[PDB]
Amino acid sequence: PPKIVWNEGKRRFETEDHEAFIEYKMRNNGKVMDLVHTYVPSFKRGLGLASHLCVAAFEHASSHSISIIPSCSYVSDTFLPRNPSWKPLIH
Ligand SMILES: CC(C)(COP(=O)(O)OP(=O)(O)OC[C@H]1O[C@@H](n2cnc3c(N)ncnc32)[C@H](O)[C@@H]1OP(=O)(O)O)[C@@H](O)C(=O)NCCC(=O)NCCS
Repeated sequence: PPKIVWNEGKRRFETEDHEAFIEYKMRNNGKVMDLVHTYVPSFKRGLGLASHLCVAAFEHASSHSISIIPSCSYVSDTFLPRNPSWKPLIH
């Protein structure tokens, strides 16, 4: 499919194996989620895993009324230009 989980205390959604993850920094007293860096290791690259990590932070922020700061350059450069319908999520 696959599967991504929320590791809240590390502040990221990540692959269950902990190796792929998108990290954020919350701001504005819980109202904003700043997506600061995303990480997929090599061998796992080019298979959409990065859109999947972004797809995990966006479905989540979206279900809680939290807007996104797209700091990570993967977010406002590849992921968002390919997923415009996520753009109204932007703070
Ligand atoms: C990029 C990251 C989100 C992992 O992504 P991923 O699962 O490989 O993303 P995918 O490979 O499926 O994405 C492919 C797309 O991401 C984009 N991308 C790659 N690096 C990027 C960057 N630094 N910033 C923005 N977008 C980028 C490419 O434009 C590519 O589109 P193209 O080949 O398809 O037409 C991120 O979590 C990471 O840490 N990457 C490290 C990547 C790296 O070190 N590459 C070294 C290449 S020498």
